[PDB]
Amino acid sequence: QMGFSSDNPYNKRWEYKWKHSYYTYPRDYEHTEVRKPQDSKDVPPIYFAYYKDFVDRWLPGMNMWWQRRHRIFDKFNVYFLPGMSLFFYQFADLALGFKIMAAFPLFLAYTRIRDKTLDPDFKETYLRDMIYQNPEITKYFNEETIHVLDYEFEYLPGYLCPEKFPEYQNKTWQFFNTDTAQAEGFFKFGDVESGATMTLKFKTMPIPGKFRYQVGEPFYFYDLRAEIKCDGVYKEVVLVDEKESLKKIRPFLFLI
Amino acid sequence: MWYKYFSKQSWNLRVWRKANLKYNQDDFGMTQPKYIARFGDFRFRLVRTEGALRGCMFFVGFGCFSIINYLYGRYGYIINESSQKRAAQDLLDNDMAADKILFKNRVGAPTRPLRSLDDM
Amino acid sequence: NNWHPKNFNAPRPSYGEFTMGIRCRNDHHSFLRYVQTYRNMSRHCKQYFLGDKQ
Amino acid sequence: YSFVKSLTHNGFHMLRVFRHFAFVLPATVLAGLGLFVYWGDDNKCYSPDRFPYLKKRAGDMALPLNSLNQ
Amino acid sequence: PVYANRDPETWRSAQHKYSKYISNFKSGDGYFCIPEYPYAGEVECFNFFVSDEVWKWAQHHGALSPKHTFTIVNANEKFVHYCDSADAFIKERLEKRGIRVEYNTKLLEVHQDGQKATFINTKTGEKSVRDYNNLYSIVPSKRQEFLDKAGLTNGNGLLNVDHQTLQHKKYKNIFGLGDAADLPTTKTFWAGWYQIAVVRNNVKRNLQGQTLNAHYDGFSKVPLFTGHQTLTYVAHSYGGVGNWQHLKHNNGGILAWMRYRSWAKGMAKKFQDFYNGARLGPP
Ligand SMILES: CCCCCCCCCCCCCCCCCC(=O)OC[C@H](COP(=O)([O-])OCC(O)COP(=O)([O-])OC[C@@H](COC(=O)CCCCCCCCCCCCCCCCC)OC(=O)CCCCCCCCCCCCCCCCC)OC(=O)CCCCCCCCCCCCCCCCC
Ligand SMILES: CCCCCCCCCCCCCCCCCC(=O)OC[C@H](COP(=O)([O-])OCC(O)COP(=O)([O-])OC[C@@H](COC(=O)CCCCCCCCCCCCCCCCC)OC(=O)CCCCCCCCCCCCCCCCC)OC(=O)CCCCCCCCCCCCCCCCC
Ligand SMILES: CCCCCCCCCCCCCCCCCC(=O)OC[C@H](COP(=O)([O-])OCC(O)COP(=O)([O-])OC[C@@H](COC(=O)CCCCCCCCCCCCCCCCC)OC(=O)CCCCCCCCCCCCCCCCC)OC(=O)CCCCCCCCCCCCCCCCC
Ligand SMILES: CCCCCCCCCCCCCCCCCC(=O)OC[C@H](COP(=O)([O-])OCC[N+](C)(C)C)OC(=O)CCCCCCCCCCCCCCCCC
Ligand SMILES: CCCCCCCCCCCCCCCCCC(=O)OC[C@H](COP(=O)([O-])OCC[N+](C)(C)C)OC(=O)CCCCCCCCCCCCCCCCC
Ligand SMILES: NC(=O)c1ccc[n+]([C@@H]2O[C@H](COP(=O)([O-])OP(=O)(O)OC[C@H]3O[C@@H](n4cnc5c(N)ncnc54)[C@H](O)[C@@H]3O)[C@@H](O)[C@H]2O)c1
Ligand SMILES: Nc1ncnc2c1ncn2[C@@H]1O[C@H](COP(=O)(O)OP(=O)(O)OP(=O)(O)O)[C@@H](O)[C@H]1O
Ligand SMILES: [Mg+2]
Repeated sequence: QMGFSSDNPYNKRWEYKWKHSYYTYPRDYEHTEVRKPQDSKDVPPIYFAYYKDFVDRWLPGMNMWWQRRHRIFDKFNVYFLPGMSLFFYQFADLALGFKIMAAFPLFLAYTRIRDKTLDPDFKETYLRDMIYQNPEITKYFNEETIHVLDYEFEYLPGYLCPEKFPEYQNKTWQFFNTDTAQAEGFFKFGDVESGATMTLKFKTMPIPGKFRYQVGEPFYFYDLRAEIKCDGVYKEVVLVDEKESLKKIRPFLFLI
Repeated sequence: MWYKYFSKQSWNLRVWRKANLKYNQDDFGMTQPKYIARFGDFRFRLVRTEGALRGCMFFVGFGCFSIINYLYGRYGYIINESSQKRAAQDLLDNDMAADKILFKNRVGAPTRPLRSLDDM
Repeated sequence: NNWHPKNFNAPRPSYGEFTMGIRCRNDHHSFLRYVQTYRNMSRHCKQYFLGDKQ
Repeated sequence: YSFVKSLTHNGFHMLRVFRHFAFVLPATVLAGLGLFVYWGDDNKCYSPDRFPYLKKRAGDMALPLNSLNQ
Repeated sequence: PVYANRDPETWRSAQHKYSKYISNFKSGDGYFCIPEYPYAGEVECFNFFVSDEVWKWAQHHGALSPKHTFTIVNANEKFVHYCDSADAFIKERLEKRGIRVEYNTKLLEVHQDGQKATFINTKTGEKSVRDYNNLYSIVPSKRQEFLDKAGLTNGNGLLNVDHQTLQHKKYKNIFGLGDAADLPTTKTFWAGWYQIAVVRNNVKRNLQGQTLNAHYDGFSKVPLFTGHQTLTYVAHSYGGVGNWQHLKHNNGGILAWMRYRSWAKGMAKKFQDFYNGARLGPP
């Protein structure tokens, strides 16, 4: 689910990505059809630009934090960081260094909340490069004739099954993380040239790569499946199988 | 067909949280030495990068330096009050020793400090 | 040449292995923004045409 | 362009090294509304407590600078 | 993820893959393979104690997956052949740490495609195929055939010389030292410090026809890294008896930490003088 969503009807999966050069916001939301001059309100009311920024930038940003509020309720953000800030706040009048040591855990908490509440964004150009290399998909789909019917991608709540992923039964990791940082979704595609449709289901997880501490890829498709439907032919293509992928690589277990 | 007009030459970086993931931190930076101990390993494990760690220690350092400057202001005589009383009487003992052996002219000025080695 | 005037701070390449972080505003969203801007400018202007087909 | 909107680096402005000058011209224009309301010395203070008021009441005549005290 | 004991000569100065054996062990099956004795670098290349301490840290904060396997595949029956005091200490410490060991098994083939490692139990002649994700193997040695065609080696393929004077049994004008010599001691470098003093002496005596008064007592000293920043010294005579340094400060501490820094930070700069001639052996 897209966390940043306004009353604008068009391009829901691009609303957070597109950076408009508008000085202020348009008078009306993008019209879905030709309207009458009396449908819209001439000379919008006073303080309209301030109202639009609150309902198109502020409010959907808070709805994003509220939608994914379960990813920030860890003992580190809830107890440790505010508890540390209160310890130094009692000596805020003694010196300046206590004010900084009492505000830093607050800024650190905001940064963890800011990054964890964003929409999960995978490298989509890697994905389309992967499906266009498969011969069974390029038989019915092409970049010049494909269109998106539905898109869904959201983090998975809580810790997963403690047999498929024993990594998350770590008390040190659970102190900082309440979720698994893995995401799951699908892609409803259609081809206007061949008339075929497919549901591209995928599961992602962060993996380590080539280095000791840095994550290699935060959204690695460890399961990638395509249920292609045609006129009278139903094909099932398996690009990445999880039984073969989970034996080679394991999740990353973000901290902080 | 936006991907048709996508330029793959932007794949030179993998930007995520304002950090390039294809950064050889095993050969450059504070994370290059592999002889780091348990504390330094767990510290780099939390931040995953040296650029983020150094940025936070920049502000925590100002707080720690300003705090220890206060504790040495309020406190300090617990450890340094003896070396001040020692130098207090020492500052008076050599002053009195100077008046005993020093040439004073008709006005109270030691105009011959280089008369002998003990005078200097 | 009115497309790339010569200045001192010229564009220079970046290397993955050697780059820690970067602050860049360029993306690949201009094509779809070009299509939507046309649909918006076309439709929002026809609101005040009163159905004049010509 | 707003100084506030450029702080998040998510709308139209990534690097703006002079963003702290964005509201100087608007604030200067809004201050121009009182250009004529506050014109001269008398409109910026209580003039009877200032020296020039005394010279006017004396027939536009020069007075010693300590006339407000005696 | 296949690592070895020495670097290939095709690597440039910017290749540091050797140092990623312990770092890049996020998960999978890990194997430390010891070839069939005689092999070069018996104790000086035993890094399963430093990796265990670092991999213990990785299991604490989740860097190393909880389902990982590490075992020591030893082709021989014992780790230190000519010093049973140190060999008993290693197996005693490996059990205390929790490391699993498989004896009489040697690495035979490495499949780079599917990361398959072919092991064979030389005791029963039974081979198996195992998936690996982090493979370390000490490079195996090979007896040179010309030393057998000339009738100088015996049995395993080492030089058959006197244990005292380092002179060959026959052909008294021929000597031998280092690793090629068959001496009941650990083939270390400090052992070679006391073998060159005997060779340069006895050779000097045969050039003048005099007798051989230089005897080699079988001394050999090699550090055994017991931790990430601590070590103990494996020093022993010909009869496997150790000196005052043998297996001392073996459980870590300040004494073990100081001796580690002297060998890690202050020993590589000494091999420049060894080759030039500025600094001689220990005595
Ligand atoms: C006259 C008119 C005007 C009046 C104005 C004044 C009135 C204002 C009223 C304000 C109060 C109402 C607002 C909040 C209502 C929320 C009620 C609610 O039900 O929410 C539950 C709701 C749970 O939703 P859910 O998913 O449906 O729940 C499902 C399950 O139950 C989930 O299960 P779970 O197991 O996952 O549990 C999740 C839950 C877990 O909840 C908990 O377990 C409670 C933990 C609270 C910890 C607070 C103390 C932290 C330190 C303790 C350390 C102790 C150990 C160390 C001791 C060392 C001592 C030095 O997480 C939380 O909700 C906690 C979120 C953060 C709270 C802590 C914020 C710390 C602020 C510190 C400063 C406090 C200043 C107070 C003012 C006093 C001075 C003026 O959570 C939220 O909605 C979160 C809302 C957003 C967070 C609000 C917190 C304040 C944020 C503002 C930032 C600035 C703070 C102040 C700084 C000022 C100085 C700089
Ligand atoms: C003294 C006056 C105090 C006045 C008040 C001050 C205020 C005190 C309150 C606040 C405390 C300070 C807060 C600092 C933290 C601030 C936050 C921060 O910056 O980040 C953490 C920050 C991290 O530091 P770092 O730079 O990242 O560490 C370096 C590497 O990154 C780390 O790399 P690594 O982790 O990979 O490996 C580390 C290490 C491996 O380290 C370890 O693994 C050891 C860990 C063992 C842990 C054991 C845990 C045991 C648990 C407790 C015991 C168990 C229970 C016992 C039960 C008993 C029952 C009763 O490996 C090494 O090879 C070490 C290098 C060689 C040693 C260098 C030592 C220099 C000492 C020079 C002074 C010598 C004086 C000797 C005198 C002795 C007698 C007094 O921690 C510190 O800053 C520590 C404070 C250092 C301050 C330096 C400025 C002062 C210079 C030293 C004093 C010189 C003498 C002055 C007096 C001379 C006349 C007497
Ligand atoms: C009860 C009644 C009913 C209540 C309910 C109904 C009411 C609900 C709300 C209704 C609407 C309210 C409007 C605001 C909310 C709108 C929400 C929104 O999204 O808007 C976004 C909206 C969208 O942007 P836009 O439409 O494109 O353009 C907006 C503007 O055209 C221009 O945009 P801009 O971004 O270009 O403007 C920038 C400007 C905006 O103007 C300001 O906000 C003035 C800021 C001046 C204060 C800066 C403080 C700095 C930090 C101080 C920290 C300590 C503070 C202690 C204070 C103690 C006080 C004695 O700020 C600056 O110029 C920043 C640079 C300042 C120069 C450098 C100063 C810092 C360096 C010097 C440091 C010196 C100390 C160093 C050492 C320190 C010791 C360590 O942007 C806005 O922010 C709108 C605000 C415009 C003013 C509205 C006023 C309406 C009239 C209401 C009465 C006045 C209320 C405000 C008074 C504030 C106190 C002065
Ligand atoms: C302790 C008591 C409360 C303390 C006072 C708290 C005051 C908080 C509000 C003032 C500070 C706001 C910062 C202004 C600068 C950033 C502007 C901004 O928010 O952009 C949104 C940004 C918008 O994202 P953006 O700026 O990156 O751009 C979006 C991207 N495009 C343009 C492409 C669409 O979103 C966020 O930053 C995340 C949400 C932040 C939430 C802001 C604070 C909300 C606090 C709610 C308090 C409710 C209770 C109080 C009121 C109750 C009723 C009386
Ligand atoms: C009594 C006074 C002290 C009050 C407490 C300290 C508050 C900080 C001091 C007040 C500053 C107000 C003036 C400046 C306003 C900000 C200006 C600015 O640049 O902001 C833009 C920023 C934009 O940040 P950004 O990350 O989105 O984008 C910036 C990216 N760069 C840096 C590259 C440009 O938005 C902010 O508001 C950041 C400041 C947030 C401070 C919030 C402190 C509290 C954190 C939440 C509470 C957490 C409690 C625990 C939660 C538990 C889990 C739910
Ligand atoms: N861990 C290892 O793999 C390893 C390898 C070599 C040396 N070392 C250490 O160094 C110590 C002494 O090393 P070393 O000198 O006994 O072995 P060495 O391999 O280092 O020396 C052999 C020298 O003879 C040469 N050589 C081999 N075959 C030759 C042939 N047919 N013809 C001419 N030259 C030939 C080699 O080029 C080499 O210069 C060892 O005790 C050990 O501690 C370790
Ligand atoms: N090669 C690059 N060089 C410079 N800046 C970059 C580069 N790649 C990304 N950036 C910046 O980092 C941001 C994030 O890049 P990112 O790949 O996540 O965007 P994206 O729209 O999600 O791509 P995709 O559609 O493939 O998922 C970008 O908006 C850009 O500003
Ligand atoms: Mg993306």
